[PDB]
Amino acid sequence: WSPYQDNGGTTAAIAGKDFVILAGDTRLNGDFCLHSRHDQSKIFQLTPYTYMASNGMQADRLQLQQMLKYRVKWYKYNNGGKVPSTKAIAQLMSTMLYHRRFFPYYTFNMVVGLDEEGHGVCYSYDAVGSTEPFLYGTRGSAASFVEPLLDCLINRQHMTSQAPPEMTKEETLAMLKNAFTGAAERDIYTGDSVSFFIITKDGVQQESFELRKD
Amino acid sequence: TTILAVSYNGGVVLAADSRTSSGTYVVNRASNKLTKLTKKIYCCRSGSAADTQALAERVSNYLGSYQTDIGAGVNVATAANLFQKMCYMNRWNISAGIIVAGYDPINGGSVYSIPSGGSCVKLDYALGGSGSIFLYSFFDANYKPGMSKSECVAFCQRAVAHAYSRDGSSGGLIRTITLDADEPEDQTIPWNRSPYCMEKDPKYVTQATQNQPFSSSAKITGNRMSST
Amino acid sequence: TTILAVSYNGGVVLAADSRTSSGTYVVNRASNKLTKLTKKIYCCRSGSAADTQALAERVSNYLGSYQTDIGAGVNVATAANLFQKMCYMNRWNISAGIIVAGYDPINGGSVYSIPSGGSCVKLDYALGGSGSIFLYSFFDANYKPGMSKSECVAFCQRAVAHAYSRDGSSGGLIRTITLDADEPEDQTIPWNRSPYCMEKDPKYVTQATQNQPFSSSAKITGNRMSST
Amino acid sequence: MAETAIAFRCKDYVMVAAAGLNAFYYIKITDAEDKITQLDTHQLVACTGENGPRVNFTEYIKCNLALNRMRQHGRHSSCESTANFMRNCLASAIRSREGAYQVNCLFAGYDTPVSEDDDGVVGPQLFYMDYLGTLQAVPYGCHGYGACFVTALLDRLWRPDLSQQEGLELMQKCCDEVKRRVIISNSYFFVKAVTKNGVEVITAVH
Amino acid sequence: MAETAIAFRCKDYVMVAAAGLNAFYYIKITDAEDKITQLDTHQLVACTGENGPRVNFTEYIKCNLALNRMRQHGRHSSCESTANFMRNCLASAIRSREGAYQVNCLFAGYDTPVSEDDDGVVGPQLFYMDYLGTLQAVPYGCHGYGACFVTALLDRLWRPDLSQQEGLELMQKCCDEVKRRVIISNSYFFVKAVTKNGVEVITAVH
Amino acid sequence: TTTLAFRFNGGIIVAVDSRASTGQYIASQTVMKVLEINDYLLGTLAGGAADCQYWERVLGMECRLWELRNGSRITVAAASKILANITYAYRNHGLSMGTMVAGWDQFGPSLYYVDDKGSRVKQDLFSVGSGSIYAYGVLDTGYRKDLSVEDACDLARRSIFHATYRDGASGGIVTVYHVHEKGWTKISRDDQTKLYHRYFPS
Amino acid sequence: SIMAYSGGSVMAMAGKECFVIISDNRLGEQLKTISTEVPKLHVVNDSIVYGLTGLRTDQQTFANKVQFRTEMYKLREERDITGKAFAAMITSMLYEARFGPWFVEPVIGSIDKSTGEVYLCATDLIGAPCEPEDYVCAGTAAESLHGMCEALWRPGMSPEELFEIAAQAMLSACDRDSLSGYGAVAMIVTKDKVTTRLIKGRKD
Amino acid sequence: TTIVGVVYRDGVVLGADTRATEGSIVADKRCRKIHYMAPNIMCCGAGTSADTEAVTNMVSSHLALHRLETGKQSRVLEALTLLKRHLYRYQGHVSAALVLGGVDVEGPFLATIAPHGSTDRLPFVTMGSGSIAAMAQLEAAYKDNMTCEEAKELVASAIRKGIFNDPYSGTQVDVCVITKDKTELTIGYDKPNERMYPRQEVLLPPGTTPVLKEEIRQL
Amino acid sequence: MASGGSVIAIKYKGGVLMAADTLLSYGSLAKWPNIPRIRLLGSHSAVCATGSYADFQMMAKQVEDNIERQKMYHNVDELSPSEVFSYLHRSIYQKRCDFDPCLCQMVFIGVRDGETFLAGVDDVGTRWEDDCIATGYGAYIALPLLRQALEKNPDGLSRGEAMRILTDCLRVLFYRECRAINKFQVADAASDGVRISEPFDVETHWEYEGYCFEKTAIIR
Ligand SMILES: O=C(NC1CC1)c1cccc(NC(=O)c2ccc(=O)n(Cc3ccccc3)n2)c1
Repeated sequence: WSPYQDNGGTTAAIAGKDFVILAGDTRLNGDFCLHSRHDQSKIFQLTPYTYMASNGMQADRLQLQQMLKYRVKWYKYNNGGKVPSTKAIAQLMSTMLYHRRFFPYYTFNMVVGLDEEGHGVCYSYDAVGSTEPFLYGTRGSAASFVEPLLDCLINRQHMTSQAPPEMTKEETLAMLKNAFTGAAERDIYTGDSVSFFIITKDGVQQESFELRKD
Repeated sequence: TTILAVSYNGGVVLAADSRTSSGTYVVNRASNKLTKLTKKIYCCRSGSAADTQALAERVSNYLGSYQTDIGAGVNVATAANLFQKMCYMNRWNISAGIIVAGYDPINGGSVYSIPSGGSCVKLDYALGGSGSIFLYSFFDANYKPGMSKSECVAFCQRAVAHAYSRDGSSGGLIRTITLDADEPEDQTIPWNRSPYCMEKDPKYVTQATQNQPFSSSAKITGNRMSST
Repeated sequence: TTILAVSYNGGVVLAADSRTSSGTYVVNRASNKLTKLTKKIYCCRSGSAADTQALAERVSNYLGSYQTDIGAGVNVATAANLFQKMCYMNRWNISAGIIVAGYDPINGGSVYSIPSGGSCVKLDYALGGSGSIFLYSFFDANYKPGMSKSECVAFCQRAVAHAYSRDGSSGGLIRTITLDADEPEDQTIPWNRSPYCMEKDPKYVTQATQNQPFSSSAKITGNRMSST
Repeated sequence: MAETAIAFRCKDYVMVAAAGLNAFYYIKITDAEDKITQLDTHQLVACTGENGPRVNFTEYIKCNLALNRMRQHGRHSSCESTANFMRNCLASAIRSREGAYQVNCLFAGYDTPVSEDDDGVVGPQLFYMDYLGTLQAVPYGCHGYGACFVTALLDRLWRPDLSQQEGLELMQKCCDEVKRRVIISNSYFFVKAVTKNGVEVITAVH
Repeated sequence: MAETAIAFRCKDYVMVAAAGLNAFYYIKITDAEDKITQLDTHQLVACTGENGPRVNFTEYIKCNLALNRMRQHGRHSSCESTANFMRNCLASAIRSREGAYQVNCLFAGYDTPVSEDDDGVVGPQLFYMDYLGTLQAVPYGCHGYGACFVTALLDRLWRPDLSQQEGLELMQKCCDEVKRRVIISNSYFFVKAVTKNGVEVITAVH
Repeated sequence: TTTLAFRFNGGIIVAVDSRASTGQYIASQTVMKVLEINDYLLGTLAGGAADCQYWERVLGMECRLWELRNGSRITVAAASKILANITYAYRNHGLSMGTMVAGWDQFGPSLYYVDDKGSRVKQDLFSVGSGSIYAYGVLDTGYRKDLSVEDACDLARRSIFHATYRDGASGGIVTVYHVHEKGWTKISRDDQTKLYHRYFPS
Repeated sequence: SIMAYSGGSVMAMAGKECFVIISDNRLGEQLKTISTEVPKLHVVNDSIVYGLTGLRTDQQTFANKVQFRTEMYKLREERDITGKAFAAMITSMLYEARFGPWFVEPVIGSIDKSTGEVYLCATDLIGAPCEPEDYVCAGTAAESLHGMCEALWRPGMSPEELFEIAAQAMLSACDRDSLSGYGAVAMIVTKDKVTTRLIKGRKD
Repeated sequence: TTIVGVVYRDGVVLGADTRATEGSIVADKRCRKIHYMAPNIMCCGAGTSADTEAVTNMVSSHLALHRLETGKQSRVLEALTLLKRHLYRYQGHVSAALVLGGVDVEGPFLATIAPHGSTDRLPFVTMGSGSIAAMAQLEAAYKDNMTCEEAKELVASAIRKGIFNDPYSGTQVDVCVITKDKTELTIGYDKPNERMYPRQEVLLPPGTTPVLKEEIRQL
Repeated sequence: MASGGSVIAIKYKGGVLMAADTLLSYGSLAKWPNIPRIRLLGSHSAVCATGSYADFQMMAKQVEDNIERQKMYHNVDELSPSEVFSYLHRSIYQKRCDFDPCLCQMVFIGVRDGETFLAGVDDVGTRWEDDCIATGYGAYIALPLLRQALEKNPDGLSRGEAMRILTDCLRVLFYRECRAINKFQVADAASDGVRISEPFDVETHWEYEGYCFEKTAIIR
């Protein structure tokens, strides 16, 4: 008997100049079996402008998510109503992961949102809180597939061809669909569907997107 | 160990063999595994003598306190419940199969099994001990419920005897107690009046033919009993 | 697995359940564990299907060669002896309880148990398998020797049914074969005409009273079956 | 074991030496960590083992000695006092939650009359301690991989009555033997002596 | 790892160095075991690891080369030949009853025209081998605890076209860095070079 | 990881790469591994990133409370000692930190290494991390006290570059900081692969 | 892990009457890099190329066993081995060693010289083939290479288009693998023409 | 991997999924797991691909040879005995797990061989990681004397249960029908997984990737 | 170590059904075949566990009590099913955090105001909600079948269709799960609250021609 279980799946985000897009696949896996093709537990709104995504053990992200949700309520009350910024929640999360150092949450988290200047950002974490800001991000079972592809299409460091324009939010979204789609094909623990959340100043669009069920 | 309990109309029988073994040696051949909790509520103990004696003494203590406090008889459910609590709180550190059985006037005779994990299950009869694995079929096949006290006593004695005739870890006497509206009747069948054993079953009198004499034929005769 | 064999006057019955389990899943629910060695000599296999099938095929082969060579029938002792040899030579690398039973005209019907260590013991009846632990008392209590063929078949079916009603690792059909002077009669009782199971024994129809409704009394009523 | 310390006491001094090496696995970081810590004007402790323990243990002693000298109007503790305090601190640690201080000491001192009334021992004192809190007065002692080479060399050459100069010569042979025979480069040794006149650093030997 | 060997090849020589240290656990037995073995007039192998393996492996190669040069009327094998023979011998051993020869080699040679007809490679050759029979031509390479210090130093300083003198200077910095930074005293290095004119011992560097 | 720092006459240089390995897969080519604690103190991160990030952040908080409590900046020796006392207190809790603490207090420039066991060493030159074994080779050979501040950054940058080039765990961007009397400056960031083409221009 | 000790990744992909096979260039002992000029490709003949990954000594040993086998084949049979035979052969060889395996993972590309049918095959270390139509790959960066090839690869690319996506894929993936890199070597193989190219990559 | 066989009135149907994983990555979306063994016998395998390929090839070859010796059609029970004897000898180390199905003179014959070399002749079977899921659809729907279509549908249905519930199984269903007369293998009898977003051609025009050197060679 | 085997559940239009064998095993031993493993919780919910019955019993008592007391002591509406399920899940999680895990997987059903609820929770505090749920071998054997029935009836199942498919699965579990018996109860949650059926059996088939002695014989 382990207190730890990997429930699999994959999150990815990409920041833009005035948006960030965040995605998680909805499969929740057990041992050698599949509990639900419709789990929305990976992505969790913290404030209107900040979300977290978590991979690993579904149980521990539920706990973590609630722990944060309450630190954020305390913060609101102790600061005359205002919500903590994405950067504050990002640092908060690092500190909470680390306070469990010893019996760690088995989550691989991302915090995403909008900075103060209104620019998208992503913080990715390891299990104890090492983070750093980045413009993109992917944790989970397909991470090691997706992450190099995003490297290639965003940064283009091995292309002579001059870098194309800044990616709009429609083009960014396509890019993550294409990369979730390829991952569902090849990582056996990712599939079913992807919930996308496009965070902007004007609110958060959701968008479901079917992946291949096998 | 073989312990069991059976309900009859208006009470219960508990029964047990008497052997306590340190593996393959018998340290006690006359243990009493039917342990009094209150006047009309008993447990049968299996597993670690130490553990089960400590719990029984603890539960019996609590239950006497409790009876003095509510000024009335104790229910078998209460005794089982306490036993279950303690068995479950200490499930990792003890080896302990219990049966709690007895008579209370509200519910008549009852039997509870509290096996190693600390489940508590209310049954018509219960078996416990290493020897119990031998009685499941015996009950399935030969136990009809609705027996009288006396029939039920004899049946439990038979059942224990069958078990301890095959379990190396059970043996000795068969102790029983009945528990109902009347006074408890304890009984102790000594081994040599056991209502069953293999050493006296006529179908185990003929020896297996293993030590055939050297012969000119394949026809099997018998064991070679003498040198000549 | 539950396998057994019993002697009657002039032959033997072999019986077995049909289940092969990879722990807790049933990979085969209609295995045949009564394996022909010669016309009138069979084994029942328990333990590793692989191991026991390999030995039975090997022994059956040797015995057919041997019968062709001596131009006469084979004795059950020969079959048991070979089985024992092979089981003992490979005792460390196989899991294998065998029973070898059959009919030969010199010795009538015979039964040999060859358990895991590779002992070979000639008996009146033999039990093997994980399920056998449940039948020892059943035989001790309910088996009288000197039964007719037909009585003996029915008794072995009952015995298997009792065993597989309690052993999680046995189940399914009950296959039997008789072996005597006449032609072998195989039989297969499907589970749904099993001569015993707990799911149809009337003494296991009443549910244990575990889920009592919330009440103002200690008087036990029944399980709470409905929300209202 | 990588860092060898050596000490011996003659009639009028106790001389202590210890290898500068500081390592990280095989990477040599410096050959110039002074691991001989002066605890008081006439007391020093050559201490070997990982920086963590060595520094925490020595700084604890040095403080507590200093504390006690305040709370005692400027009076120097005797060397035996100090050594027993160190021993008891080591010993206590092996049965603590935290665990043994993995360090080995040579504690050396020179006891002078603390007042007109002091009938006590005067002169050089040297103690061998090990991390478990063994504590033994010795005329010389060593720790580390060189410990045994040197110990046998001192058994051969040491006499109770060496001059301060014969002592420098003898300590040099000790350091040199440790360079000749230990695989681990103890290239530079710090050396100090304690005398009636306090701790002198000795640069003539290394 | 205790004994660091280093090599590098310029246009007209390949230069090889290796630490004299022979140890027994921590006891330094000598700083003067030459572990650079000449295999042929223009081939040498700096080999590191326990004496047992190192000597048995090198003596096997040296013999088999010699044998083959008999059974081939005095003709020198090419360096690539020899290196492949060594590789195959190492490799075969990791799957043998006896087990890997725990040794690491730098095989260096200088290939000269063996006859008028030889259209083959002429010049310095250097190979990195490891005990498992990895075999890689390299312009420089190292084994041992110093291996990495030196390798980064050579990546900084080595050029393909050093003079034989710039090479002695560069090898000296290599040896020196290994003395500065490895805890294990590699105090003396043997150094040899191979050139068109064969193996020269180099005493100017150590 | 490769980090190094050294004292010279002009101050302290500190240099680092930016790769964070999760064993064989590269999690980031962009970790910042110099933590700017105060504005007179830097620390490096090596080892467990969280451990270093967390306890260096704590150190920054202790440094700042010192300054509020006492009206004066904490000395480097104290700062390093604070961190060393933490890592010592937690020597049995498997922290992984190898840290440098560099700064310029009223006693001039000071450089400490503090590890996970509570070691605290004060040398003029250090390298730390998987790739240290490489960086010292390039560094030990070029280091002199009398380096200018270009020559010292060049040296520091090259040593990190050489570490990156050879060591699988080190990589990405070589960042160099200088620590001088008026604080610290971040001197430069360069991709280690641009640096390959600058140092070796065939 | 023994399969990761020496580092290195290889990948082959099919297009229309062509394939590309590509290796990275690194040779390590774990995190120590030993050389940056060790492409892992071997050319068997005009129409077959293979790469090995895994423990470098076994790459060397096995490649040499393959070259004995293939040269022997060509003498006995008086023709070039074809990629199907070639891969069957390999698989056979690896399976001989099933109970004490060669730590290699070959990746084979081939093109029937007539047809232009293209055959790729990668195998595990005991010689289980994987004969997909798209791309195969192996080594330390193999997860990421599947990432990239899935994304970038499409049916019926031409030598050039196919080279570009092979290179971007090898580099992007190698940039996420500590044990693979220093750019790559690639062979583009058509019916008519073999083209080798050394591709610039990161120096980390 | 999920393989399935059923016996029907005229023959045997086998089925398989087609995902070949490595680790937790789909190396091949469309591999053939239904091996030819004889003109009237097929095998599907699960377990360690290499072991399965070796073993079926070996036996296939032996039976080919045995057929020239004897002149007769291979019996499914010879196939099975050669397999079990082989697997038994390697004590499970050769981790092939086979469903073997053919039709001989004695009629349809379906069997499992487990890696340790046990067999179980049965009217429906499964092996593989998807085996339990698929077996459950067979227990739920199998009946005796199924028509060929009934049998194919059921085999597909069962394999779909693994495709959709076992991670190690997927892509599509292959089936093979074996009658007395002939053996009809049908790849993609069911394709229940297209791809749902059309691939996005990422444009990488020649010269896009920096090349250092180039060697061209004509043939 | 009394333990309970599979549980399976499915939503129909109108309610939820949950089914389980009435058996507790002890290892391989089928110990008690007449155990009412489904347990009602409050007025709208029921729960059943696979795994340690003792854990189950202690957990189910904790939850029953919490429900009853919250309601008796405050003039408040009984907890909804999601709320109870939430509580149970947090309870189970807290126990995994204390290294004192509740070693069961549980299925939970409930209905209130024609809103239905079906969820699963597992020893470590995994939880999930779906239109069908199973635990133990149910999850390997029956889910695929139940899932298949919900693909085919995407408008929801009727009670009869649902009960037809549940029953098909019980039969399959009976055949393929070793530690099982052919005695089941099914809880049905609907508007009205939850009823537990009387124990019932399913028809089994054992007389396929291929199961005959001659065919399954190892040696001819
Ligand atoms: O990077 C670390 N661990 C791996 C998991 C990432 C890691 C984790 C903890 C510490 C270290 N230290 C060093 O590497 C190192 C190497 C060489 C060197 O000179 N120093 C400075 C030093 C000075 C005096 C005494 C001892 C050390 N330090 C690394």
